[PDB]
Amino acid sequence: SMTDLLSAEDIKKAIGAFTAADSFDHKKFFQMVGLKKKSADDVKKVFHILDKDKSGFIEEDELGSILKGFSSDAADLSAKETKTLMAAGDKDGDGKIGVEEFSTLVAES
Ligand SMILES: [Ca+2]
Ligand SMILES: [Ca+2]
Repeated sequence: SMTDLLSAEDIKKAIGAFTAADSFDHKKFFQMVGLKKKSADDVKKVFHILDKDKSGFIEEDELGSILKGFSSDAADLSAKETKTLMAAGDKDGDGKIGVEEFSTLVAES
């Protein structure tokens, strides 16, 4: 239910903004998609959509498919881009992103 939280306009814009020349940058992404302006509560609702298996964490598979949370046709991040985002978000080093870490990722964006 991402379009309950973010607009199709912003989602298109956010995904359409990166060329191959651009490093996928979650900071730019979360800004352009509209997530930085959402309440903390809506950021957590975004988190739970991303947490596809509802394990309470965004694990590395789910993280590589992050963009699919916003637009299901979007491609996965590459291994490298996925691990870059995991390095940014995974502050306790357990190899997955919890609720706090996800909010932090958005806050740092
Ligand atoms: Ca999960
Ligand atoms: Ca973690």
